[PDB]
Amino acid sequence: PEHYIKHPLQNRWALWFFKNDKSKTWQANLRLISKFDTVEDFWALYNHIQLSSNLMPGCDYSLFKDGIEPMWEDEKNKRGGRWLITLNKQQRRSDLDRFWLETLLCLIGESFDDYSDDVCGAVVNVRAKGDKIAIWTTECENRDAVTHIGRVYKERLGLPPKIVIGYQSHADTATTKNRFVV
Repeated sequence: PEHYIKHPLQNRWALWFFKNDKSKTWQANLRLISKFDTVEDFWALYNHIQLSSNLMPGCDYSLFKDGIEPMWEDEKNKRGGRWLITLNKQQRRSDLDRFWLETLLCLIGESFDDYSDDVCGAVVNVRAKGDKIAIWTTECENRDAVTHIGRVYKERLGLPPKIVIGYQSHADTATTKNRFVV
């Protein structure tokens, strides 16, 4: 069996792409690229697409559990929020791709113990003013789930204790105080 079976992931995941085009609404600029649910199909896709540091400014990638769209309006995001990593311009070269890859593996590897069910997906924003990576969770009030995801994420990224990252509710973003910090 092991000799020929692809390795199943715990979840099926959908990778999304967003391109800034002022001719269109934000939702119209969001498109599903493809879905995968094995280790082998994940690397097949990853090795096929541009590194985030090579995208034109204004684009996003999003990796979400199959059935969750990468938007606040989704039932599983409306009451949640995101752990936000704010990159400076120099970190596009030094950290963006490796942070984004680590985040991808954090999602597909289900790295948050028995809180990885609280994870919806992750988003990388390539921006002229400063790139962002975020993990999105489903309930901005599950203090225990959110804080655990945050501490595990900060350490899997390798961020030093001299860095503080914040958790922002989509409800506040969609109208920017942090509700949690680790």
